[PDB]
Amino acid sequence: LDFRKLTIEECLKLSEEEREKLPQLSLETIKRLDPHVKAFISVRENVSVEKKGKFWGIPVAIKDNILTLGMRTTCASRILENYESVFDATVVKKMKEAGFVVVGKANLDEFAMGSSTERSAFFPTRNPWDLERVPGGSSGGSAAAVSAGMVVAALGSDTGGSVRQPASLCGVVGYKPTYGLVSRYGLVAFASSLDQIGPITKTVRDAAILMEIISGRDENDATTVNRKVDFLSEIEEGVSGMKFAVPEEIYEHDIEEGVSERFEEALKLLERLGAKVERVKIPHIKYSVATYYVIAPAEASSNLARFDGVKYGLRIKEKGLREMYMKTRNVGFGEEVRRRIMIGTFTLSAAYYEAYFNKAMKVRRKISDELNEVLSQYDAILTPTSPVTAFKIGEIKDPLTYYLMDIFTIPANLAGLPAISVPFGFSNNLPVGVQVIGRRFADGKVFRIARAIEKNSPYNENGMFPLPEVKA
Amino acid sequence: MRYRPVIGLEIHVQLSTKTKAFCSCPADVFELPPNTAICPVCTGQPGALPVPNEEMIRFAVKTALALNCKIHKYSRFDRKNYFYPDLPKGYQISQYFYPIATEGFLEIDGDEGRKKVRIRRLHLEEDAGKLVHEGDSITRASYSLVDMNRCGVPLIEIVTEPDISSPREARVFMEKLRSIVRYLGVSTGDMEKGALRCDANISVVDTETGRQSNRVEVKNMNSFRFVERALEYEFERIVKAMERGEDVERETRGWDMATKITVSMRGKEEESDYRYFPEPDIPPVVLSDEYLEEVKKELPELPDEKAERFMREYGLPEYDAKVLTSSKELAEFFEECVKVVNRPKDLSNWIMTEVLRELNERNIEITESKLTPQHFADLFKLMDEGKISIKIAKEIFPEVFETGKMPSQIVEEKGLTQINDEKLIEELVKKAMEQNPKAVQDYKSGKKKAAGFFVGYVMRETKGKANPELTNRIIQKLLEGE
Amino acid sequence: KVTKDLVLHLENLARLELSEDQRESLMKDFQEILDYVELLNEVDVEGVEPMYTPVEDSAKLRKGDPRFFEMRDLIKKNFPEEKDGHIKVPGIPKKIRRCFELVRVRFAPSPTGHLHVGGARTALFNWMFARKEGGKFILRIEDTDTERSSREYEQQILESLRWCGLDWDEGPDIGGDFGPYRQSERLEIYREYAEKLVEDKRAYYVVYDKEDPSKELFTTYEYPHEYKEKGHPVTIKFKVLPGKTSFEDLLKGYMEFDNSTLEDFIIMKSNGFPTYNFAVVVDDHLMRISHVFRGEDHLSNTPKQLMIYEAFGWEAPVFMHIPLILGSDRTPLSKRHGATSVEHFRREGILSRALMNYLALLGWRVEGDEIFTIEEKLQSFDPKDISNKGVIFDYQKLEWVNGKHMRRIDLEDLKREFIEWAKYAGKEIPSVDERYFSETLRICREKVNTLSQLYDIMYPFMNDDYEYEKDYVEKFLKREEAERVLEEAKKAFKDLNSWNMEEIEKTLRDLSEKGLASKKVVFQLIRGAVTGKLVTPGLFETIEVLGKERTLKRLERTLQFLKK
RNA sequence: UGGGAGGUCGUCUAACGGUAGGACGGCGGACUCUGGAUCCGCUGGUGGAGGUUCGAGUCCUCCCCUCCCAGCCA
Ligand SMILES: Nc1ncnc2c1ncn2[C@@H]1O[C@H](COS(=O)(=O)NC(=O)[C@@H](N)CCC(=O)O)[C@@H](O)[C@H]1O
Ligand SMILES: [Zn+2]
Repeated sequence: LDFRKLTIEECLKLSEEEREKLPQLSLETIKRLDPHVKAFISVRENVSVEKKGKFWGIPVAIKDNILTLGMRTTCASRILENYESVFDATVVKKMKEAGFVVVGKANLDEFAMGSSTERSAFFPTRNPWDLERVPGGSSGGSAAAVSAGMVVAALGSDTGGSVRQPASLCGVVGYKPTYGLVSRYGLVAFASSLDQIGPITKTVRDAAILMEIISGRDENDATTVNRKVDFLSEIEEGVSGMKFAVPEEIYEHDIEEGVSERFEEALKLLERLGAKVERVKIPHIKYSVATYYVIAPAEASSNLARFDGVKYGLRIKEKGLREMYMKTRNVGFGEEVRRRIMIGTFTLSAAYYEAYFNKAMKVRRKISDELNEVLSQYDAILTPTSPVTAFKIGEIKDPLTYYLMDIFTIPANLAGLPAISVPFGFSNNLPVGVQVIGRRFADGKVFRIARAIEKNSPYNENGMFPLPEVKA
Repeated sequence: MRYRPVIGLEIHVQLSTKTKAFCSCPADVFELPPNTAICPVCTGQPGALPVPNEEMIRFAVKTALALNCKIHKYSRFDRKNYFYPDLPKGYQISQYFYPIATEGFLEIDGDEGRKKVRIRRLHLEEDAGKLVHEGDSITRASYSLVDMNRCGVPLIEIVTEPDISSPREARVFMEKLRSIVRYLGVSTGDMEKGALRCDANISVVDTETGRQSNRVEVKNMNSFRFVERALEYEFERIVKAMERGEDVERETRGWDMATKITVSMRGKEEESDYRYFPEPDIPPVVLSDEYLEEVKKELPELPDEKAERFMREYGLPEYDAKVLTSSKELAEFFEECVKVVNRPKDLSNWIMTEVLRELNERNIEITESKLTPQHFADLFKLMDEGKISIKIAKEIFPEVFETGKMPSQIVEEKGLTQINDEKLIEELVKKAMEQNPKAVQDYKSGKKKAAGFFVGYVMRETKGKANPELTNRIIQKLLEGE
Repeated sequence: KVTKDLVLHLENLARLELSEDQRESLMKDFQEILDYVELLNEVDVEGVEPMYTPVEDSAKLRKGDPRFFEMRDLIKKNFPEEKDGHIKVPGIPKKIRRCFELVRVRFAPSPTGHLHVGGARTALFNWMFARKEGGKFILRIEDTDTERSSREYEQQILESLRWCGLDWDEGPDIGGDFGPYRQSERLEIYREYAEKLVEDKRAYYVVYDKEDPSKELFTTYEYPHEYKEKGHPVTIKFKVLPGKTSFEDLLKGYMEFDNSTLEDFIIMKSNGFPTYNFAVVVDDHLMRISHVFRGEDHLSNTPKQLMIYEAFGWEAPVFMHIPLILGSDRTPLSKRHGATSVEHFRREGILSRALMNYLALLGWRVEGDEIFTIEEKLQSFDPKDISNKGVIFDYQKLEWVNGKHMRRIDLEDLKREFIEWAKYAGKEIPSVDERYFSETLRICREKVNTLSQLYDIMYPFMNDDYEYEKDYVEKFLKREEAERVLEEAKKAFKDLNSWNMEEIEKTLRDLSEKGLASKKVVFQLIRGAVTGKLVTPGLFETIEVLGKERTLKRLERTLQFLKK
């Protein structure tokens, strides 16, 4: 077996002697592979693994907007690099408390804000197969050092589909538990209402296996209250008798040709297992992204209000305070972020509140309510995670573009809604997969419909879609 | 009398909790070196979330109740955005829309006439930390120092209608407020250590009104004797107004605690745009009906009805009760005592005089001093039995409130049993005049307690004892044949 | 729906600068961005409860305990800049005997004026207490206010006192092991010990405006080198800390104050001199003073002083705030009044030992004879006999005990005391026979209280040019029977063998009989002609130590003063 | 206003919870001479309202008067 590819579960068992090399030969393969793909901002020195825990040895990587005591968390933004963590985000606490050994802090968009990865102010991150393209999403570097095989699995925040996007667009499995199942404590939050740390992995058995470890209520986030949720058990069980649902403007824009094509397979390659792929028409969902781009960068213009050169991070040695704040928040944030924190403060200003904001906050209970009971005639909804192959290194300098390059991802956020992105393509020669929305706070079921596809699909040999061979 | 003032004040309150406000740090952080009560959360570190402290809520409801506030089943948390070095998160957790308790009223003894005063809102806030400039107060220099210790200590900000009339009704409004809270256990309320803060509003026009005159506002002014003499001053100059061609206008003033004056503005942290949105980091607070009728039975009886009880419900007069119900500890030791001797009538007096006395001629509260109801119970049943004159039962009472010794015990030692036996009181009282005739002669004419002398003779000559009643009966008769 | 001003009210609200470069850069795609959202206007503008969070709306709120963060240190080694723990940011098998402290009191007057009967009791108090406990009396001029003071007032404050008989074992006039004993003579020390507290976390410096020494400028705990040579003023203040301060007090029992009532207070003036309260303590400590017994006017001051002591870490003394003697207007005497000053009562006639009698009596437990030396009194002395009220000074009583006093001592004594009084007053007496005067004294004394009285009454026995009372005439000379009598009188005496005392009373015990006028009117012409004053010692002693010589004269030179 | 300390004849000073006296002043006298000497008699007081007590200046609660600290005065 080449380790460049190796499900957590293959790692499960391989001799007390044989398996203790998996950490080392993970940083070892990084020194080689990494410089090309450019996915890691930290990469550990050389610290080592012991025992304690079902899942030891298994080296992981985690998005650098996720506080990790021992190694500078930075959100990939000049204002916040140089900041030593002061507490393990609970997800990482729970990870280490299990056996997992975190290796480096993976790149991303500036503050998890964007939809490619190049917007990161540290450096762009190239898609494993095709250094000319881009991982997409917000947690790109995560879902690209996993594909490439420097690590068994990763974690990543998802605000506008920020784990799904880069998984489908980079080739692997990204999961987004429901807003309320994974501690946001330790996640440098960009939007408090929508965010959620999820796995990013090779097998859709790990996307499901990570959850049953990185979860549970936490007394450090008062928005995670408990729930009887199982991500395993019913996993391997083809949806052999379930009605589904499909969008409508899902066919009213212009999906890249090669996309909806190797998508329409998902329709029948499921009906081949025997299930109603019927359709229903939702209206107000039409807006979502317009609604998500009020709320989110609104929450940003206060969630980020805290990075002020006052007490940590970057600080411009200016003689006055009115100066210091601004000239620090300017030369620190910069780039994309800048403009988000702007439109947001504007969403909350004097003569616009009930106008723009509150409205949107209600439309999110429009879309919320509609999308919802749709999960109450039948089971999963679904859609292509991606609306595009995987764009090239350079990009039409136009925010609007990115801010649309979602739709398929956004509304899952506006309800927490679980949602996997499992591969099932190779189209235009850039392996984009599909997504499977879920009932609000009804998880396990989407971790059935996942494995379903992952095997009962052409292309995927051994049960797991292939991994990009990397120049080394 | 001629011009009418309308005052309304804003009040902040430090709640005397344990756990801070949205985390697990101690919030009683006065004599604490700078930044020793920091925690990832209250310090605004990245990726920190607020966890509503239970106790912070308990306290609010208590004060909401006492303030006769329609409470609020449902209650949201909000974010008051703004920048300042003394405020980490870049915002503050308050309650703009949905205060836990809306609308109430506090009644003032009123240095004027006995009045009611309407509460408006009654929400919760986080409270920032100490920002001190480079050695100075209302001013400036080169660098300021932030001390976050205080960041995230449970604040309650009560706002009150422009009811208040007298810069005294003001003083006593907050005199009441402290003297309430220093009680139910939810604050020290002591303005000095910045535990009770306040700003205020004022106005005036005719003699009978149609509205008001828009505020002025007096932020800054610790001390109660300084909120008076300062709303005092912000009146002596509001009258030289439409009494000199002038309207009652806008602007804001603080007060120099040195001179005795007030000023306009210079700092300039104005009435900006605070952008109030709901705090997504916290899900809404919904107070269990099934629980809350459990914290109306937690909060203690306020000394106004603790009287009303004792009053027409223990037999005690308005006076006797009113006194007993000050020292709440004492008020307890009354009942603690009645319980064991269901005669309140006498228990009162004794604790009001003899007892309340040694709790002074040596400083203490009943609380720890060797005096159980089992002493009265004993004292009593003993006077009851006529082995002891109410006199002797007062003579003995210190050595008991001292030695703990049981009343009936110290009597079995000095032998103080009320000798009203044989009328050898008849005897002693005779020899009383044989060797003291200037006196009998005196009663032969000056009636007013002239025998008071002989009363004293018999006592002196029998250790406390005798028998007031009987000893007197005798004398006032042996002064009839001389 | 597209502006340029939004830059203020917006990039000002998220405190975000935007260099002239990326300025109109934002707007571009902010406009488009704004526009796209307009695809919202197609909605429901009424009743629709918003959503800020999914979930099931409860809270489930912590009931836990207070806990100090497990690694506070990383939060703080992550600050950009720091001072004293704060975040710093841009301005806007042989043994030995055991020694017990030895007894020592101080009378620490300030030369602000003349010493009154006030400071006299509250000084005699300290004096006696020292002389009874076998200790020492220390005397210290406290002249820290350099207007309110003087070397005359200081000078006269020692005289009045040396008069009351209050020898100090240590003072400004003869030194002592604890010199010096003026305070202006020891700025050497205060600034020393004052900075000993700005070393500590306890005192600090304060700078003011060059051209208005009222308004305060800055503070830090470090000497304003620059500012003190740029010609500003600086005080040192004592950092009151929070807490409670208390003490016992032999007279005023247990006493307690708390310091949320005492605001930060000046202990070193702009002019290098201490403030009162700081000045003591240092001096009061250094001067090894076991007991302070002072004016009730100073109780409300023993806190401020007690803070100081316990910040130098020094054992304080027993205290004892004695009451004031008041004026007739229910209020304390002072430098002000100035009409109740020891000097006064001295020359006005009052004998020292009698002031000390009354001062040792005004508001003391009487116990026994009311008239006594301050030595006799000693052997029955408890500083606890003193009453708690502020008594009022009562000259009436004073003069009463004054009188009872001269009449009760040896004659020589009063003599000396009279004569030495003469000078200080400055009456100028023309002495005579060293044992005639020493007889008209004997007589004159028995009838007068002060000494300005033992002077006026003694008066016509020496000076022969004595007046006649603008009143003795009025009902004795302007009388119709006058000349008839003064006349018969003159011969009744002019014819007198034995001039002793026996057949001298007789002489007149019949000039009466023969009915010239009433026994009275006669006796009082004789008297009021030979002395000039209606009231005088017993006429049988006066006309007897005047001589047939003088009586005849004086009998005569009014028979002429009768003229017209 | 706070904190402190005081509150019995006009002025000081007494009265185990048992007839509120003494001293100084004052008023009246006396001293076969005045009185500013001495003696003698008188006058005159518990700040206010209640509570406890057979009885309160004395013990309890509140109220009222006065004085002190609140000073780059001491
Ligand atoms: N009316 C009065 N009646 C009776 N005594 C009075 C008095 N007024 C002042 N005194 C007391 O006499 C002493 C000296 O007064 S003084 O010259 O003002 N000096 C001072 O007060 C300070 N220099 C000393 C204070 C101290 O003892 O520590 C000080 O003890 C003072 O309290
Ligand atoms: Zn904390």
